[PDB]
Parts: sequence; C-alpha cells; structure tokens
Amino acid sequence: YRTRSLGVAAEGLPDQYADGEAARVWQLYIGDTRSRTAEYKAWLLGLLRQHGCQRVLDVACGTGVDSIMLVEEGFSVTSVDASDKMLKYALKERWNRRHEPAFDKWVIEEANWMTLDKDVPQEGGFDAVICLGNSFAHLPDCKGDQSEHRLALKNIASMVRAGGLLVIDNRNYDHILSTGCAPPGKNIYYKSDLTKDVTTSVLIVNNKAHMVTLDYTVGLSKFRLSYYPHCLASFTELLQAAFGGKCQHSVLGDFKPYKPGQTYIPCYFIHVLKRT
Amino acid sequence: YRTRSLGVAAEGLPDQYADGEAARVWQLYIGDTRSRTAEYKAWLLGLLRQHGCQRVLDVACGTGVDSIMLVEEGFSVTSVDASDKMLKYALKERWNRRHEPAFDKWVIEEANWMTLDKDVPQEGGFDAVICLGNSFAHLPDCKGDQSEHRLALKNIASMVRAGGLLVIDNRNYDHILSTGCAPPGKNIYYKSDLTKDVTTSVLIVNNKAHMVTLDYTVQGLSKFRLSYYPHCLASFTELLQAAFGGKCQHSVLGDFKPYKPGQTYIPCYFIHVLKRT
Amino acid sequence: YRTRSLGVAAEGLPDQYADGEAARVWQLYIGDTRSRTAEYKAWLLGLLRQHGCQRVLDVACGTGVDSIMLVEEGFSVTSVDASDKMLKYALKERWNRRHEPAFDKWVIEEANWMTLDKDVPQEGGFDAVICLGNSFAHLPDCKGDQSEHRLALKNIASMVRAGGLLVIDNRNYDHILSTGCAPPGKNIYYKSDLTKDVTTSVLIVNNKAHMVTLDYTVQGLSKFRLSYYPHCLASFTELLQAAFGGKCQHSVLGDFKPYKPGQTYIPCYFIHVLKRT
Amino acid sequence: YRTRSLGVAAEGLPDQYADGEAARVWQLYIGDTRSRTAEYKAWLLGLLRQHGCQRVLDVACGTGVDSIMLVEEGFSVTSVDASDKMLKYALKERWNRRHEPAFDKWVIEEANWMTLDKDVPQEGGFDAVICLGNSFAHLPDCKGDQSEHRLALKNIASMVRAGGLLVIDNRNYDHILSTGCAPPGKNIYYKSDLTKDVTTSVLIVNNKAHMVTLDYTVGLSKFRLSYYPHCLASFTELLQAAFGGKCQHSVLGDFKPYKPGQTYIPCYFIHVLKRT
Ligand SMILES: [Cl-]
Ligand SMILES: [Cl-]
Repeated sequence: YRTRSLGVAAEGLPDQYADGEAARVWQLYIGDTRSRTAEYKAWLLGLLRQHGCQRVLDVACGTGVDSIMLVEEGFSVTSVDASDKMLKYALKERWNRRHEPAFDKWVIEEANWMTLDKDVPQEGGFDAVICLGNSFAHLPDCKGDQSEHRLALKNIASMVRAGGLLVIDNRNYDHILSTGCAPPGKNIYYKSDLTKDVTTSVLIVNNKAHMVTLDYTVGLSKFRLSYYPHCLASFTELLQAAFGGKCQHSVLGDFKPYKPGQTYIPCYFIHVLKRT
Repeated sequence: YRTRSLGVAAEGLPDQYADGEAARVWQLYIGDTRSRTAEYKAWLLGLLRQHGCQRVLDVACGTGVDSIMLVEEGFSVTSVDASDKMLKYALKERWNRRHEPAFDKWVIEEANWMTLDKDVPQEGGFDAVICLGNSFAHLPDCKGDQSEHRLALKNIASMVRAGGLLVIDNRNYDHILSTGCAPPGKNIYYKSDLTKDVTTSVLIVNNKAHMVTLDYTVQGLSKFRLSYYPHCLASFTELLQAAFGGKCQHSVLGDFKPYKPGQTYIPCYFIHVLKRT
Repeated sequence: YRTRSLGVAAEGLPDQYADGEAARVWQLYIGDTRSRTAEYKAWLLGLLRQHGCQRVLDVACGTGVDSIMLVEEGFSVTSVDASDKMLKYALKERWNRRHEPAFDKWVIEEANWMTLDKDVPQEGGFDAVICLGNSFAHLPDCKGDQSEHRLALKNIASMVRAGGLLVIDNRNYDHILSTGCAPPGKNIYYKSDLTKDVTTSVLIVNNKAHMVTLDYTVQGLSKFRLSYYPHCLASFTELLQAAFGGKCQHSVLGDFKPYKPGQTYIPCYFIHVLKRT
Repeated sequence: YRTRSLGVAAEGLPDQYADGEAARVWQLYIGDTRSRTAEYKAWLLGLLRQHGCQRVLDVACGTGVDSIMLVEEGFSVTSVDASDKMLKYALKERWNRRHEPAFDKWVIEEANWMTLDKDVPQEGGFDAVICLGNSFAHLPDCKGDQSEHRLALKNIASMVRAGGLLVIDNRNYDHILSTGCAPPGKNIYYKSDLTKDVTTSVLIVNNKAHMVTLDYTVGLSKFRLSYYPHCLASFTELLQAAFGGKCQHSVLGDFKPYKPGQTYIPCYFIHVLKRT
C-alpha cells in the first residue's frame, strides 16, 4: 500500500524522488559542467568541419551543452536523450534563446537507444552522430550476453548516412580495471571546480568485468552512478559490427592519435568511424 | 545495492519508472483531458470576465489544458506544477505554438505548494488563481494534523491580489464517504470516452477519514493507482477562510450552480470562489 | 542487489529482521501473555471437562501459554502454529520441563491453516480444537472473496471428531467498526500490566470493511504494527456453520457468558463453541 | 502500508519470507549435508582427543550435524548459532533423541558473535571451540575497516580456556580471487550428491576485495549467498590478534600440514590455535 503506482505523477505533487537528498546533489553534478575545455571544442569543431558535416544528431544530449555549442557554431542539430529529467534543461535553454534564429531551428526530442530508429525524426539521416562524454557506458548489460549493446550500437549506426561519421567514446576501462580506480577530475571535455571523493566498486561476474559503480562524495552528500566497463579491444569490435565492417575506424586517446603500446595512458578513447 | 541512487538520471537512460506498465497506462489517463465540456468553459470564462481578471495563475496546471484555453481567450497566464512529468506536455504545446504571439507570452514554471511564494514569478500578484480539477486533494496529510493543508492554502492565498479571486474545488467527499464509492465518468470539466472500473478504498484513522485510494482498470486491460485526501465540505470551507484570515467573501457552487445546504441535487464537485477583501 | 535471497539464513548470522527496533519490542508484546485471568481458566477447563474432552489440538498456539495450561491440567495436547518465531518459546518451555512426564507427552509441530490436514499428526482427530485469543483474525483476505477464510475454517473443522468441539473466537469487530477504535487493555484471557496507546486504522474496500491495522506505542518508548481481518458476528457465524456443512450445534458467548442479540452489555470478544453432529 | 512491522510474527501466520521460492530451495541446500566425509571425522576426532578436549563449544552449529557427531562421540558439547531458522533443526534432533542420556546432556542455545561473551553459558570456558564449514566468512564487513571481524574473533577467542583450542577455517579465497570462481562440489566436510551451477560475483571496493556472492542454481530454482573474502595472510594475523599473540598457531590445507609454495592448492585452510 503505496499510495500511487510507481511512476505516476500528480498535479501539484513532486514526481516520486525529486525531493531526495541524492537528487538535489545529483543536480549539482549534472550542472558542474559549465567549463568546456579549449582543446575539446577545437578538436570536435575541427573534425566535423574537415568532413563537411552540416546536419548532426547528438545522442544522449543531457543538458544539451554539447548541442548548444553546435547550434552556436552554425550546425543543424537534433538532440535527443531518454531522460526527461535532463532534457528539461536543454529545453529550458532553447526557450530562453528562442528569439535567436539558430535556436528556433534546434530540434530537441525524446529518444531511447533500444528503439532509436522509430524515435528520431529526419529524409536522409545525419552527416555525423555524436555520442560523447562516456554516455554509452551508462547502458547496462541486464540480459547477460551483450545483446543490448549490439542493438543500441546498430540503431546509432543506422543514423549515419553514407560518408558520415559516428563519433563515440569510452572512459579507459582497461586502466580502470587494472588499478581498480575511477578517480575524479579526469573529464577531458568539461573541467569541474568541485571537490570530490569517489569510491570505486568493480563487479566481476564469472571472470568478466560487469559493472563499475561510483559512490561520489561532494555541505557534504552522497550519490551513486554505475557503468558498463567497456574494454578497448572489445568496444572496437562492437563498433565495427554495428556497421557490418563496412566502415573505416580510427582511435584517439584524449584527442590525439592512439598507438597500441605508447607510453602515455589516455583517460578516454574516442572512436571516429566513417560509413563506407 | 541499487546501481544508481533513487532519483538520479543517466544520459541515454529512461528515468527510474518511465517504462513500467502502470506509467504507460497513466499517460493514457493523463491525456484523457481532451474534451472540455461546454458548460465548464462558459462558466469559468464568465466568472473571470465578471470580475475583470487579466492576470491569471494556474496552479497544478498538469498538461496545461486549462491554461491553454485561458491563453487562447486572451488572458495573461502563468502556469505551474510540481510534476516535471506533466509540465512536460504543456512546455511541448507552448513550443509547437511558439509562433503565435499569445503563446510567446505564456509563462510556464516549476513550483511546489509548500514553497509557492519563493517559486512563482510576478510586482504584485494575480487577478485570479485557479486550482481546479480536484488537484488540491492530491496533497497528503502525512504529519497528521492538517498542518500542510494550512500552509499550502495560505501560500495559494498569498498569490491572490486585493480584489482578486481564488477559484478552487473538491470532489464531493461527503457523498464519497457516505456511499464508499468514487465512481468513474463524473468529471464535470472533461468527459472521457474511455471505459473504466474503479475500486474505492477508504482509510479511516482514529475515527477521521484520512485517505481515498482509487485503483483503476481501463479498457488491452491495464491498471494504476491514485490517492486523495478526503476533504469534506464543512471542513474545506473553514480551511479556505483561514487561509485569508476570514478577510474574504466566499461562495460555494455545486457543479457550476449556486449550492444551498439541504437542496435535493447532489453535486459531483464543490467549487469555491473567494474574493480577497 | 540483496546480498542474500529474502528468507535464507546464514550460520552465525541473525535471520533477516531479528535485530530491528520493532522486533525487539514485539517480543515484549508477545511475552505479555503471562497473567491468565481467573475466569478464563475456569471457563475453558469447565467446558472441555463438561464434554469429556481428553485429546486437544491447540491451533496458532503462539508461545504455548494456553497449551501449557492444558498439559498441566492433564489433557493430551498437540500444539501447532505457522510461526517458527513463536513456536520457539513453546519448544523452549517443553524442553525445560522435559523431565515432568506430562511434558514428555506434549506434541508441538509446525502447521499452516491452508494445509492443516497434511500438517498435523493424529487415528482419528481431536476431542476439541481450540483457536482462541483472536488469532483467526490474523489471516488476511488477499484474494478478495473470502475463499481463504472458507478453506482455513474447513481445515480446522476437519480436525474436529464426531461429538467434538471447535472453540474459536473473534474480537468484537461490530463494536470496533462502529466506534472506529480497537482500544488497549481489553484482552479477557491475559491482562497486561504494560501501558499502551493504540492508533486504529480501518480499511474499507468497495463498501466492505477489509482490514483493521493497529499501531502500538508502548511505555523507553517503542512502536510496532499488527493487522487483522474485521470479522463481523453475523458473518463469522455463517462462515463457521459452513465449515461443518451445518451439521453442527453452535452457540455464542460474549466474554464467557451466553450472548443474546440486543442485550445491553457489549462484549469485548465473541467466543463460538460448536459441537460436530 | 505494510500490514505488519518487519520482523513480527502472527499466531497461525508463516513468518515473513518462509513461503518464498528461494527459501524452500535454501532448505534443500541447508539439508543436502547428510554425508560427512570419512577423512573429516577422522581428523577432528583425532585432534580433540590428542589435546585431551572434553568440553567443546560449537559456534554457528547450523543444523547441528557437527555437534551431533561430538555428542555421539562422548563430548560435552554446547552448540550455538544466531539463526533461529537453522537452530530449529538441531533442537528437533535433540528432541527425538531426548531419550538417550548423551542427548539429555547436549546444550543448545542462541548466541550472536558480536555479544558472544554475554550469550553463551559455562565456570571455566571450553577445552576447544570449533567454528568450521567456513561460517566465519558469513560475517560481513558493513563498517568498512574490519572492526566487526576483530570483535567477533576476540569474543570467540575469549571462549578458549588456557591450553585450549580454537579450530576455525576459511574457503581458499586466495584461489577464489585469482581465478574469479567459487565452484561447487568442493566441500571437504560434507559431500553433496546434488547437481549445481554457481555464478561467482567478486566485489572490489577501492582495490580491496570486499564480497563474494554466489548465485546457485540447483525442478530448477535460484538462491543467493554472500561471503567475506578472507585471504590467508590476513586471516592468520586477525586470529593471532584475537589472542594478543599469546597463542601457537598452525595452518592445515584440507586436513594436511600446509607449506607456503607447495604445489597442491587446498580448498580450505583450517587454523588450529592453542592458547598459551
Ligand atoms: Cl480577457
Ligand atoms: Cl482431563
């Protein structure tokens, strides 16, 4: 005897967990990203312009910060996320700036990886599809095999029109697994000026890493966030497979070309594929 | 071990209970409100215009259907709700119509009854504040006295300018308690063309009704639960007076008509109009 | 992720909720039963001996206080309960006194009302089956008709031999519903010397009382919750007849005395004695 | 609106989770131990007799199987566990055999590691205290440091009278961690004739192993059980510390003397300490 079904709202009632002490701290986290690094912007703009990208799909746009840059830089952006809770902030921003012609043109919609094909509006499909900030790692492997990772990837891939780009990244889980730590301050896209401590939890199921759970401490309060530990060799194969190997594929480590065995260990691997 | 804290989202992940069978059926419920009845529109519009209301605050605006009407009729509307889940549909609509001047001027924001004074923007406060559709009954009495009902009301009241209206209703809980049924099809504002069954659950705590919970089945057969505080007429009226310090004129309608104690016709909803003096 | 499945124990680990604040206060409640009133003993012993009862089945025996009396008075008692948590105290007692011949002969076993026929050992079935202290009211009506009440009763009935008694009671739910209070200090079997406050919660589903839940505070101030099905007198009586196919004699006591409809004195408990014919 | 507080029972009502599909399968597990191995009995009896043990405390006795043997072999046994749910089976057995003088004399009681000193009845304290079958591993480290392991051990230690034995064991977590598997069929005390599959989950917190969770499949149904991963070097130190190093201490691997670096890898380490 819950008083309302899980997931139903009520006029003038806060949705189920809005008021919780973890939420009102999680919103500090979701919004401490207000400091794009110079090196990131220079790289992304550089790559999209080099390949002649005009219409861009930004998947898992979150508060839309990456999208907002693209809109400002002259691109034709549609931005999607599954989370209403975060999409709300992008939608807000668009609205304040609804008066600027670029922002009138900015398309923001709900979409889920698992049904991406039905969700997104376009015809032709995009010049580039970007999925940056390690968002793909959010997707759990509940099934057991990786049948959800395969389907999500093939849906994102399908968004890429012949000669177009998929630009997608993962935190260096190779390094994470071997040290057993996901330390703070390592975002290459946005730098935080927030002090944090992180507890790293690695879950190994039947001798295969299966989840990395981060317990953040940041006025002092706790939130939890969880990740699928994508290893470089494996993620690469997953990406190829989404295209049927009809793609060229290169690997960056922190925006610079990556060579197996190099001495510098990157915080993130960034995969750029062009559909052939 | 939860893999994420309750109430935290993840880029590219549905928020906690979005895909549950009760949710994707609740959205069917919450978008039934699509057939405003003729005499509702004619009464509301008539009252606002009788008292010269221009600036209107719509509290718990839900998908914003009542607000959308007001904007379409020329009013200066601001619309609030605590539920992001619902405010989503209103914001959507405004966006589609952002091209019509009236909709550019429509203000939509997050607010909670418990902090309404801080939350809403304005100076100095509305011609009329409308809270209709029985939303106030959504607010539970967790603390046990009715201390929360007192504060909410007092906050809504405070939005009302000198000379202004508070327009606020309740389903007829007197009738509900005495027959122990809150049956379907009774909405006087929007008529459903959806078939439903309702189970009605009345909770009495130490001899005072404390909660009415409704378990809907809707016709693909699916279920959801929604809960209410049972505001009786004599009580709610006192509560409303108290929100104004009695410095108000108050009258009671039953289904849009003047209501008289002991009349034979039993109204589905009581609707309270108060003017601040 | 739970670290162990719900309901599995671990060598050297307390079972799931043993150390919770409500448990270690519930045990204070469940061992209040330590002051049998004089007129209870005198009525029970009197009835059993009037009808020549030797072999007795005590159903929901809890800590076994009623059973311990019967054994001490010379009866052939078997005692059952579904709750391991409670059966623990009875088993303990038997063990301490395992040296007295009467206690060597006392049978104590696990049984569930839903399967009572399979569960209890015997051939051919008891002189009297006693289920007293309002335990039957513990059984919820989850399925909605009273199908479970029917089966339980029918199972208990089946334990009764030709010529035998079923002795079974209910707190007076008629009174409870009509005043909306189940107040403390009313036990006619055991008197507490413990101070308590009770909150009474009545759940009505589609116009039929479906549950009474009691939230106790006990005087170190601690809280626990316990729930009951509200058996009304007219109804429970029909249910009991039906368990025997009407092939039974039935009478109703109010607090150990013959009960007559419309009398002025309002009993705390109704106690039903039925003899199989 | 739970209808009754968590952990309260009701005359003629099954305690909270008794009826669950995991429980009625867990009882198959708790009772598939009806086949003591010959080698175990020969070792334990041998050791207790060698040191002249008469009064024995069996901690975490579970269904009492080890205790029942001791009672049958002539010892003065008191047997304790925290779990009513399992203690119930020992108590049962005693009762059926209450007629045999040895079983009249058998003391069975409730006790918790954390308060063992107050819980157990004795004066002098025991000739040997046995905690076998890997039960100590059941005790989680919720605190974070190992302050509960330290207190439990010092309580068990305190049960041992001058010149007496603590005999206590752990599954080989060294091996478990390094292979990432806790496979079935490896009990050296009791052999199962039950077919099982096990999923092994290792949880590493801040680079220190913290939990091993076993999901059993055994008519096919699932239960879960969890363990603290005690490593040999560390557990040894913990045991010494419980005595203040005023103890001699040897290590067996599967009942045979254990030598660091030997080629045979044991399933269990068994610690025998004598208080000096
Ligand atoms: Cl107007
Ligand atoms: Cl007798």
